[PDB]
Amino acid sequence: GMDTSGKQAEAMALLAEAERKVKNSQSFFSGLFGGSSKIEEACEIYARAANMFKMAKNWSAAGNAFCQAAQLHLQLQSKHDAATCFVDAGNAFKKADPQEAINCLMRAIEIYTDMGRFTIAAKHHISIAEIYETELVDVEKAIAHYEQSADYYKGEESNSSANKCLLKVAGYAAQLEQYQKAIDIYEQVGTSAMDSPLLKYSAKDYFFKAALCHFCIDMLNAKLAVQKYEELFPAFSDSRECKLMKKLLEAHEEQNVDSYTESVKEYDSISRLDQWLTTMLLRIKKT
Amino acid sequence: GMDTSGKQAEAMALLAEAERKVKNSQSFFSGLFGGSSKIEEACEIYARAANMFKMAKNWSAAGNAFCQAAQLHLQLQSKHDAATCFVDAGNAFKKADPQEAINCLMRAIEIYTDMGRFTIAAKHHISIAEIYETELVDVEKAIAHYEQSADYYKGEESNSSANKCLLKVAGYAAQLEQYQKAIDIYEQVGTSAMDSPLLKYSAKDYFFKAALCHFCIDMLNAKLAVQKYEELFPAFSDSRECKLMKKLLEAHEEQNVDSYTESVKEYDSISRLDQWLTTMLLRIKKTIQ
Amino acid sequence: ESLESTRRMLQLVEESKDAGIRTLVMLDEQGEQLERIEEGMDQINKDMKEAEKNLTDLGK
Amino acid sequence: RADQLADESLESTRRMLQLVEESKDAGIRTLVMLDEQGEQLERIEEGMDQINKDMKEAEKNLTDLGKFAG
Amino acid sequence: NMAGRSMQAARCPTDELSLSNCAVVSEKDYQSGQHVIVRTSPNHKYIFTLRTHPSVVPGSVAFSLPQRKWAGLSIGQEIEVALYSFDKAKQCIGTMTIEIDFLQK
Amino acid sequence: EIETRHSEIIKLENSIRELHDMFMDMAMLVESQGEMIDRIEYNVEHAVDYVERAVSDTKKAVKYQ
Amino acid sequence: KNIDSNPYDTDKMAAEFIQQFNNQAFSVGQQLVFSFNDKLFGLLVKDIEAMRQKIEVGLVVGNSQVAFEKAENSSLNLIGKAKTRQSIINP
Repeated sequence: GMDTSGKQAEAMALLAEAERKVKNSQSFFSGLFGGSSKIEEACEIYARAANMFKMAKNWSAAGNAFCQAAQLHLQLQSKHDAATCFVDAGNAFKKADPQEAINCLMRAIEIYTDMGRFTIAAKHHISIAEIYETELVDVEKAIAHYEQSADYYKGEESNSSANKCLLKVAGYAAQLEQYQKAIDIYEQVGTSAMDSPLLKYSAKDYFFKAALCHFCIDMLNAKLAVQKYEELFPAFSDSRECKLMKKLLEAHEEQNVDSYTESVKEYDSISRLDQWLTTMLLRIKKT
Repeated sequence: GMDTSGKQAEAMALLAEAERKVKNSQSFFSGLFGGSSKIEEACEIYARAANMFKMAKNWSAAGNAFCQAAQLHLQLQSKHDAATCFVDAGNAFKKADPQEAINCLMRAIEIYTDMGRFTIAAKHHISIAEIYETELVDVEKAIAHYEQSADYYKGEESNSSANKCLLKVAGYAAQLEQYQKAIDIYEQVGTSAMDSPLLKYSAKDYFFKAALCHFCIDMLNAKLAVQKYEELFPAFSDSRECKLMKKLLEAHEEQNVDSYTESVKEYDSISRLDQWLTTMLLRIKKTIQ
Repeated sequence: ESLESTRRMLQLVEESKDAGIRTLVMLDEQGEQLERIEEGMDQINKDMKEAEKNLTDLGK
Repeated sequence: RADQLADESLESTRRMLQLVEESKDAGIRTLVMLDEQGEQLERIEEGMDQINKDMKEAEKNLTDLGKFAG
Repeated sequence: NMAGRSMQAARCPTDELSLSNCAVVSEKDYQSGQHVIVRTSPNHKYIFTLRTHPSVVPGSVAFSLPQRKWAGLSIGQEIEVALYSFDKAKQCIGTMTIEIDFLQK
Repeated sequence: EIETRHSEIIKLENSIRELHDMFMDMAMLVESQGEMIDRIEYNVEHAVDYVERAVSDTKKAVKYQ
Repeated sequence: KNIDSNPYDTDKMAAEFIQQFNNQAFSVGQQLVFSFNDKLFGLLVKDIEAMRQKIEVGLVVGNSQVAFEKAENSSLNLIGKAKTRQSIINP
């Protein structure tokens, strides 16, 4: 505890004799030119001082030590170790100040894409997208990161991860009222899920959400779209979702607020709704 | 996009570099005789060019470079690396040209089974069958591949995978091929689950399928097999499927198509179809006279 | 009383279904992942066996 | 009309009890199954990390020894 | 025009044009009275008589709701339009029967 | 008859509730397993890359000799 | 789409009209949209009288008085004094 704060003090001292190691780089390696292993052990003490900082809960100091160790170690050699150190620095910076974590993670992304390891790069892309979402407010950069990660995943036939990423992207775009992309993604994912016997039970929800998105833009073509969904999948009308949508669309033909109000209240009386659906219905049904 | 065009430009540059490198290596082997490092580094250049080329989103030449690098590598008595590169090239060609992908995948399968790995060979056989049937319209070669994969799985007591492969083979055969093999496979798999840990209540459906197949053959075989199963598996006595089958049998006995139609409609109303039972039931109804 | 009991039954059944569907999706993801990890493991095993044996033979 | 009421009600009790028992054995069986792969994958955790440490230290020491010889 | 061109479906700008049963097109694209065949697919062609309107943007053709629900059209959907010429000796309507009912209940 | 139906409804209520608990436990255990398999994937891939470059460097060093 | 059966007070409307349109030109037959209690109404000038000589075009001023009559066959329920019904017998 407190004595571990004293030992984090002597760990700043450890970084200080690492500074003496770079002073060796300045003057003494002229006679110790073969001491590349000396630089290696300097990097090791760098990393371990960073670990003592981390245990000491000094996130800024631990991240600084990690970044310095990565920079010293990335002497055009042992690149993967530098990437590990950079991602460790990014994880340390996740809490407290995460901004520079973004830059270090981007550098690691470049290193990995240079190596070709696309699963790690894409999961790091998801990480930066989610830290943007939870910490910052920008969504467009998150959307681009999600698209890039889904592209990498789909490159190696990793279909499910790309499907979930595209589902999130379509949800966000619908929140951002760009319905063409949302309907495209939802139709794609639904028609893919219905393909195999493991996911055919999900298709109903995707089709319902795509139907709502299409209905948002053009009332008239909504009937044709729902008919197309029904004929394509004979087992869709039975689902309560299709019946409810039919009730809402037929009620909209006549200007009766009640009809759909009690329709939605009755539907909610069997189960609670989420923010997305409630907000979408409130926005759309206003007119 | 700049990324693409740059990636293709440097890929062409690297391919030319690798070609001149291999030619200069042929020259140097006699000129200096440096061993084989030249060829190995040329193969490394080829692999880096091919991976950044598939990364450029262009596939066919990527797989071609993979195949060339694997060929030159196997030229130096290295097998497993060349076979892995073969597999990667086949995966790349999957979306470019089915024929070359199939060829490279068969090469990988033969060389692996020569090594002594069956499960990888069976997995590649299943992938070959999947690609063959999904886009190319044909079954018999797919049936053979599935049978081979199941055989290799059973060779290492992989009961579940072989069971699934044999069930799929029997289903396809019943769809198109004759029924005796379907009868045998379905009955064997169903009776091989009487003591399943989780699937104690599974074999029922299989037997029903068998029954249908038997009924597809003749009425007498249908009833005799139905009884045989009735004694063999007591629980099937109280299955809804048993009553449905008995009702259909007695209705078809008297030649009242209306009874059969109403029975099948009532079953569909209770339970949704599967798109495989409906075809067989339609074929049965076709022969009511 | 039976009416409200059946209301409860409906609610519980549909809730269990909805959550289980995602349970199955998760299990499918697990299965999907495991084959890739297996392939990587086998590749490293082969590479290590061949490399170490070649180095030992060269040592002679 | 009570005849069909009794018939459907007997059918309902039989099916509901049976179906509940099937769901129940299914679930209990599967839950008991899960723990096994739990600890199995734990033990691969440990075996793998031991492999990693050993091979890393071996390789670094061997590179140092090779530098010493050269 | 003669061969047919791609067009974007638009909503009718005025009630009168909706009641005219004519496709509303820009004077820059067509003239009023012109008979055009609207192709939504190889098997779906629909004949409309054109009526130009200044409010219609060039490259788009406006249709009323009954026309949209008859031809299965969507506002903003792409359609292919080629001018059509009648055989007046054969395509002039002598007698035609109309089913009529109150539009609004 | 009706008393038997009351017994049936009581039993069904009990079974449904305990089914709910079991399912929740299933979900918790499964998500834990997913997390930790993910960490193992990461470590295995890192080991693969490190050891491949290790063998490459060692063979190049032997070639230098 | 916004039709309702709620009562609309004509006297308050008249004050709002004077408040909104005071010192503005109005002509018989003119059509306009009026915002009243956050409700949009279509208004048609039917008759104009000078401050009782009849005029064709007039200026609305603060002391101008308003009398309302609902449109033919309209369901509007007008109350208050600023008014001036259908026969229960067929015409």
